[PDB]
Amino acid sequence: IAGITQAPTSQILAAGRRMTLRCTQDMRHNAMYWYRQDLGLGLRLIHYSNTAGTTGKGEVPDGYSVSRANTDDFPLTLASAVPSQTSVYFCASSLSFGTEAFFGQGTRLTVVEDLNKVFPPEVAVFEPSEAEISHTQKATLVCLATGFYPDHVELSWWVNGKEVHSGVCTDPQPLKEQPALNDSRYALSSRLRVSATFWQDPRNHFRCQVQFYGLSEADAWAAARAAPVTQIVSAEAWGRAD
Amino acid sequence: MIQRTPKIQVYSRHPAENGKSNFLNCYVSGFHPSDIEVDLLKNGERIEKVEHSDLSFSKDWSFYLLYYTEFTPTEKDEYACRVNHVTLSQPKIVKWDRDM
Amino acid sequence: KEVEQNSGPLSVPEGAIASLNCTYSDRGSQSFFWYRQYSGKSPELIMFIYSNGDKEDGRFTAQLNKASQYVSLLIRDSQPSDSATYLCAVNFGGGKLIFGQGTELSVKPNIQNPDPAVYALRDSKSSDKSVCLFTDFDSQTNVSQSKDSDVYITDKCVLDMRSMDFKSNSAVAWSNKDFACANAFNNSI
Amino acid sequence: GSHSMRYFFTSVSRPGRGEPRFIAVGYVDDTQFVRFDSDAASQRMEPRAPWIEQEGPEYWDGETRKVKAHSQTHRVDLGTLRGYYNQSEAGSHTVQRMYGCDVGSDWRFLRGYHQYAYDGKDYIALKEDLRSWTAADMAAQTTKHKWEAAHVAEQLRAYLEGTCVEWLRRYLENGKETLQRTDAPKTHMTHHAVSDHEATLRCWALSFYPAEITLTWQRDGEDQTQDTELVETRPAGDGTFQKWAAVVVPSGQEQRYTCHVQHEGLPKPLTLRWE
Amino acid sequence: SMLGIGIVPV
Repeated sequence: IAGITQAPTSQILAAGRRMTLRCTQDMRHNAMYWYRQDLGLGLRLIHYSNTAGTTGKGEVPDGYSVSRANTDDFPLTLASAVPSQTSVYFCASSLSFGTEAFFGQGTRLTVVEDLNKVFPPEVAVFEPSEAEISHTQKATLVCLATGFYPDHVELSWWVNGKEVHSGVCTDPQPLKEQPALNDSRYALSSRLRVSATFWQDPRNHFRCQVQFYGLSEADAWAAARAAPVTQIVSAEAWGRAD
Repeated sequence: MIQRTPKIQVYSRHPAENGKSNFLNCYVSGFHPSDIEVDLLKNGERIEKVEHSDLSFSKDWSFYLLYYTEFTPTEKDEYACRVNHVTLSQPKIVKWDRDM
Repeated sequence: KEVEQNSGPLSVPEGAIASLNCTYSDRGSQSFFWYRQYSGKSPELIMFIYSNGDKEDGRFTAQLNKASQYVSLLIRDSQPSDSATYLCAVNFGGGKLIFGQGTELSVKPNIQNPDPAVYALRDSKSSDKSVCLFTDFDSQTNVSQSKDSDVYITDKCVLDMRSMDFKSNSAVAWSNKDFACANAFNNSI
Repeated sequence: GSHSMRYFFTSVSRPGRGEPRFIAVGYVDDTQFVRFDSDAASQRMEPRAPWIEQEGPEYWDGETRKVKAHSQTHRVDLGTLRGYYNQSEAGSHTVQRMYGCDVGSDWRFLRGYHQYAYDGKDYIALKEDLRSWTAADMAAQTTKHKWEAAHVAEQLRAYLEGTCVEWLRRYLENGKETLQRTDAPKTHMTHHAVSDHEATLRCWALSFYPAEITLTWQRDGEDQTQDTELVETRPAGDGTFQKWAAVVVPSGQEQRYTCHVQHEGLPKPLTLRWE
Repeated sequence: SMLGIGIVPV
C-alpha cells in the first residue's frame, strides 16, 4: 500500500496567482524529484532533494521552489503563474540518490490569462452507418466532444452501465478547432465498435462519457455564463432494429 | 567513548642546512577525536603563517594531520611544536632536534 | 544534449525487434534507467543497470557501455501493447537525474483483410452535425486533413475487438458546410 | 606495481558550537588529489593534484553533488546513531566512512572495501565477497537489515568492481609522471650516547615513494627486534616520506648491528652498519 | 570518482 501520491490531479490557474502542488510518499525514500513534461520534449528536472531537510536545483528551477521539512512531503510551489508554466508535473522518489525513481500520477496544470475562456465539452453520439452494417456486419459509434478549453478531458464508453475497453480507440491528443487563436477550444473523437448482433438489439444502451476538469468552487466566477466547473457531460444512443 | 592521544613528530622537509630555506613540519597522528590545536613555535613564540593538510584517518580510524611552515634554520634559533587535545590536561611541547 | 535518445517516432512492424539507444555526456554517470510511458500516464520503470554489459528481463534487454557512453534497449516480439514513449534516464551525480526527449514507439498492427470504406453517420438529434468515417484501412495508409481549414479530421486510430480477434484503423471527419462525406479525402485511398 | 584508490569521509557533530563539519578526501596510493571542506567558502570539490585539474566541469559538478549527498547522508546518520545508542544531544560524535578498490600490477581488480565507523569504533563493514556485511554490535544489526533490503551491497559491488578500478586506471594514466614513479630512499645512520654503557643507533630513510617500506635491525646476523623503537612513516610535504628505526646497543657492541631496508625503488635490500 | 550509488542512511 506504500506508494507516492500527487495532489491535485488537475488545476486551472489564472495568471499571476501562486500555487503549490502536493506530493507525499510513505516508502521511507530519502530522495525526491519534481519534473515538468511538455508536449514538445521530455521530462525536465525542476528540483531535487537527496535527504530530508535539504534541497537542490535541477535543470529548470527558474520560477519554482521546493521545501523538504520531512521525509514524506515535497511540495512544489509556483511563485507567479505564467502561461509558460503550463505543463504536466510529475513528482518522483528514490530510496537514495542514484537509484530508481518511482513516479506519481502526475498533475495537469494549465495557466490561462483569463477564466472566462474555460468551457465544458459538448458530447454527441453518432449512430452507425447503414452501409457499415450491411458491408462489414460491424457497427461503429463515433463520439465527438467539442468546444472545451483547456484539454483536461477523459473520454470513456459505457455499455449497460459497465465500462468497455474492447473495440474502442480514442484520439491521443485533442484537436484544436481554431489553431489561429492560441486560446481556442478543443475537439476529441473516439470510436466504439460492436458486432451487428449487438447494435441491432433494442435492449442495449450506449453512452459516451467525457470527464472534464475545469474550475473549482474556491475560484471566483463573476461572469454571465454557467460556471464551467469540473463535471461529466454524456451523450447516449440506443440500438435500432431495422 | 574511547579516546586516543596524539603522537607528535617535529622535523624538517629537507636536511637541515643553516642559511638555506626549508619547511618545518609537525606531524600529529593516532588521535581521536579529530578536534586538535597545533602551533609551531620559534624560540617559544607562535608562528602565525602556518598551513595544515586535510583531515584523514588510518585503518584504526585514528586521524592524522601535517602542520608545516617555511623557515630558515640557524645555530641560535630554536623550534618546537605545541599540541593541545582533549586527552591532554595541558599543551604538550615537542622540540625540534635536527641531530636525531 | 546531456541525454540524447533515438529521435522518432519509430514505426516497427508487429513481431519485429525494436531497438532503442541513448547517449549521455557525463562519463562519470553510474546509474541508468529505462522507463515506459503510455499516453497520458506516468513513467513506469522497465529496468535499471549499473555495470557494463547486458541485462535481460523477458523480452527486454538493456546494454550499457560506459566507454562509448551509450545505453540501449532492445524489445523482441514487439506486441501492440508496447506502443508508448520510452524514456532514458541518467544520473549526473546526487539528485541530478536527467531524462532524454523520449522515443515514441508505434507497433503497427497487421490488418489481415483490409476493407476500405468512407461512411456517413447521422447524429442522435441531440446535437446537429454529421461525421465521416475512414475505417478498415490497411495499416500502411496514413491520413491528413484540412482542405478548408474549417474542416476537422483525426489521425488513424487502431481499435481492437478483443473477443473477435479483429483490429482495424479508423479516422473521423466532420465540418460545418454544405458538406459531403465523399470529398472529405486528400490522402491515398 | 599494485595501486589503490580510496575516499575518506569524516563527519563531526558540534552541538555546543554550531552545524556539523564534513571533510572528504580522495587518494590514489599515497597521493591526495581531491578534497571537500564544509567549513570552506567554495562549497565545491577542489583539486589537490595537478593531473586531476584536466577533468571537465561535468566531473567537478558531479563530484560536488555526490560529496554533498554524502554529507547530507552523514548528517542524518548523526541523529540516527545518537538515538541508537541513547546518547545526549550535548556531546560531539564522529561518523567516518572509507571505501575504495585495490588493483594489481596488471591494473585489474583485486579487492574492494567499504567500512563505516561511529566514534572511532567499527559499526558496519562490507565483507570481502562484496555481497554481505559485518555488523560490529547489536545496534548495527538494524542498519545491516536495512541495507540488505535496499540492496546496498549490489550497488557497492558494481562500483568497486567497475567504476572504482576504471577511474583508477584513468588517474594512473593521466598522472604517470607522479603516480607511477618510484623514488629510491636516501639512507644514513646516526649515533649518540644514551647513558654510560649504552648508545643509540638510528637508521634513517628519506625522500622515498611510495610510503611502503620496512626497516629492521639485526645483530651479527639474527633478527633481534621487539626491543626497538619504530616510528611511523611520516610525510615530508613534497610527496615523499620519511622513516627511522633506532636500537639501543652497548657502547662497544656497535659494529655488530645491521639495519636492513627494502623499497621497491631498490633492486636489492640495502644494509648498513655504523661508521 | 566517488560513489554515486549505495549511500544509504544507517
